Amino acid sequence: GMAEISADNEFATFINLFPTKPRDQQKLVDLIVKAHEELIRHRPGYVSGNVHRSVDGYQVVDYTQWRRREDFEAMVRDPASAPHFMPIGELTQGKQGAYDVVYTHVT
Amino acid sequence: MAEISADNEFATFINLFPTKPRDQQKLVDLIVKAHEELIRHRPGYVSGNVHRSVDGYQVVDYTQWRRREDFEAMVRDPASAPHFMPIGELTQGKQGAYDVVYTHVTE
Ligand SMILES: [Mg+2]
Repeated sequence: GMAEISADNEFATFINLFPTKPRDQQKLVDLIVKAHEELIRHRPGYVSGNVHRSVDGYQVVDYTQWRRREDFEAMVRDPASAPHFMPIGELTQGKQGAYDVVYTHVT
Repeated sequence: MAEISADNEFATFINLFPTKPRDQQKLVDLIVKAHEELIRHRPGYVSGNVHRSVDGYQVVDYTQWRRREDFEAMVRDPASAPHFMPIGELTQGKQGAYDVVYTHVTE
């Protein structure tokens, strides 16, 4: 019932790092959660979205899973995405990237 | 498997290790070795999840703990230095604790 991290790399994984400032951080979080609620979760190939707020106030991290990297990229290229992503770029210079999960262990 | 929960049952660290393509696999190898030989045996350890950016410029460790204090205790322990010193030779890690504020997954 929850997003799961596993090194089979069945999914593509993006870790988007949005550096911020403490006074902007919650506004940035709210915008990202709105995008997920209203746009991102409905994209073809979407698997999961997981928004993390740094306790020190300087960073937001969006951990998102997709069937293929192309599904995330298609979303970013879609002009329909601009109403949701434009205010985010007003607050932060997001650093987006795909990752391989090369090691996962749980107790 | 490691699960992302908006209940924040566990503490979450997202440790960011900037690097460069020629160093990245050596860094990954040293981080995974530390996980298998040291981190996973620490009190309070819940999970370790090492991610290698496809572009060669970053390694991200998503690790879960009983309490933030358990991770901090490991970092402060001089017994960790043989595993962690070679990593610091490759990268200036930016580590920090996070709150999971939003999670969603397809069914
Ligand atoms: Mg191995």
